[PDB]
Amino acid sequence: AEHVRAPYNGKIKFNEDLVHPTRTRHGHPAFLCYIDLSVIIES
Amino acid sequence: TEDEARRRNWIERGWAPWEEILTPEADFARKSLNEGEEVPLQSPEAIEAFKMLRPSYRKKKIKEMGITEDEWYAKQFEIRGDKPPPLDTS
Amino acid sequence: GFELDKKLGRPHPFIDPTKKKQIETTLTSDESWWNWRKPEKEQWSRWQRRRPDVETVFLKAMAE
Amino acid sequence: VDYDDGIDFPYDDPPLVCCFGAVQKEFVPVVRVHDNPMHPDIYSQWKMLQWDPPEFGRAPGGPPSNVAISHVRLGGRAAFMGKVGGDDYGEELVLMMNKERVQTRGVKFDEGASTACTRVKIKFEDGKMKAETVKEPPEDSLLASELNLAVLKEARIFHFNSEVLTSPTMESTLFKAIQWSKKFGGLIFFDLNLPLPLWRSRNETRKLIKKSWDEANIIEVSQQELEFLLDEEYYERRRNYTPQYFAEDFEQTKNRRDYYHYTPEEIKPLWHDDLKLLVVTDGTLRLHYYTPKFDGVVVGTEDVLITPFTCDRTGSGDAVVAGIMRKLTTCPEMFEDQDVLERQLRFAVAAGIISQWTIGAVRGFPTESATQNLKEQVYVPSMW
Amino acid sequence: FVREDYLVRKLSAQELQDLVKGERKVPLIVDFYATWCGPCILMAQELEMLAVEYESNAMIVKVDTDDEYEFARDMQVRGLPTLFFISPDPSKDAIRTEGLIPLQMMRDIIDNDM
Repeated sequence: AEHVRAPYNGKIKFNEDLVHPTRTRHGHPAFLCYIDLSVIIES
Repeated sequence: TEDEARRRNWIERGWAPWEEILTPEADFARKSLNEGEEVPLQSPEAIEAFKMLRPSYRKKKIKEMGITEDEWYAKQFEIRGDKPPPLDTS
Repeated sequence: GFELDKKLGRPHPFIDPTKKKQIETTLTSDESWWNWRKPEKEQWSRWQRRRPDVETVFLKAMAE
Repeated sequence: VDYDDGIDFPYDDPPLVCCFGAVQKEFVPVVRVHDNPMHPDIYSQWKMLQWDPPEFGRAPGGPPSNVAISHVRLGGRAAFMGKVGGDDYGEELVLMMNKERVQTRGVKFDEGASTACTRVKIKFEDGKMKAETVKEPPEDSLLASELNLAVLKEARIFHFNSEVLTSPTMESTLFKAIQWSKKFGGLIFFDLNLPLPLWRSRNETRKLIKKSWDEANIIEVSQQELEFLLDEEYYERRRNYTPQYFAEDFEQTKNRRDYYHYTPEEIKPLWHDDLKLLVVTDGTLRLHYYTPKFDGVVVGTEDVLITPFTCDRTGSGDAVVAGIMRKLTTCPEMFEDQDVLERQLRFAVAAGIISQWTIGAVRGFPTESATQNLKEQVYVPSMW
Repeated sequence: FVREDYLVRKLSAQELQDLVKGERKVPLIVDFYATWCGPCILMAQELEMLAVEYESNAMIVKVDTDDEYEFARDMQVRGLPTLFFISPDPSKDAIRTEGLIPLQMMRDIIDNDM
């Protein structure tokens, strides 16, 4: 398992309608991604 | 069987299905763990519970329903299940 | 000022103050999940103080 | 009274404080009866009463010299006013105060007196052995003509204990010194530290301490001292109360230790017009403060179990009082700002905490750097 | 067969009264202490050493203030540790010392005042 870490301080910008809500093995709400999602950090 | 065991619990052990007023987190935990460990939630109740995790969404929903927040909180404490027949005190 | 101190290596901010923008407004803990909410009260950490070292003392002396 | 003394000077920083009374080694004055004694001979068990102390001895105070030494170690300037004999022990005490950089220019020597020695005669009144004082010790025999008016002029806080009230000579000298100090603009700090005789009865002690109580701008008492002075049985009953059927709130269900904060209406009998700050200390755990404008409590802590073999609570109250004076002399806004007052009282809490980690009062007094480090370690950064 | 580890004896108020009333040949040193008092441990060790030094030329006793609180208050005890040096001559007056005084100070008092 590889962890993507934020490379800058900023504001996360992505559309939540392209991802499917799930529940992590740690009990947290999360979004499952099956596409080539693009996430914007406004640093 | 699971019809006489419930009756025996009620009679001999005081069981009753009292309403559990849950927070959005506990409600989401109950509704979402019924599907799987890490799966795309499909049951509409689980999707709604996921949406209710943010109180802003709940405020927008209740604004759409045109009711204030106070009695929506009071709406939580409603007795679920069937109601007993009314009393005819003769 | 800038664009010359950066060229020559003279002391200058890493980010130009003029070419700098704020980070707008983020979630207010009312449109956020429970696991991403800032705790109401500050939490004791045992890492709340910055570790002393030689570099900090020498940098403060050189700034003086 | 009539004129001034010496030569006026701008005076160096930090502002000087004066500690008035007897200079003694150790000698905790507050003594009561405890119901959990250890072995009468095996003193290696007596450390168990240092981590499970009697409530009156949770943060014991001592002689004013302890407060002076602690105040100097915390970065302040202090002077001691009192008398010692001209023998070896008096010179040893003065040397101890000098090595701690406490000003001993206010110390008066008596060549004909034995330091810390009292002449008594033993009598057998009504079938019980008793004693009466023949010649008071030199620490109780400071005269108003032996005062040091330069010290009383420079000092910004005048500190004394109720042990001087057990001696008439020291009582008269104390009141003359208070007059001189108030003339020059100093503040009067009454640190009660009731000795063994003054726990006999409430009304007698109230009458004995009323004048000095009314002559004080700052007063520090322990929880036990305050409750003895107001009503011991009422608060004892209040602590023992338990609801019969259900608690009135969720927090009452936890059976936590009682940290009752006295209302200013309850403090009203002991309040007067010149009182700027009253501090009630439940050891280092709680610091209840009362001002004419506001009141509150500073939550503290303690851990003597972190070092079970070196912990000793002697001198902790002296460290708390010294920290209070250290922050008062350099932060005048404490008397008027509540947030600043609590932030500065956390410093005294830390100073009292460190002082419990060492055997010996003088030996274990913390420095300003260590106290500030512990304060920043214990509290979250927003409470600094 | 096994020697006792402590030579300083603990006495009651009544026993101390009887000791003071009776004929005394050597100086009597009375110690007031409490087990909850931190300084009393060092005083206890110092008085054990003093008792070792003065084998039969002095009498060292101790009174617990948690058992004789009223007796201690009557004897003009204002704190702990407190020592009373009682001379064998009834005409002379006893000496009360307050604080953790040095062992040499105790020796001087016993030699030149009792």
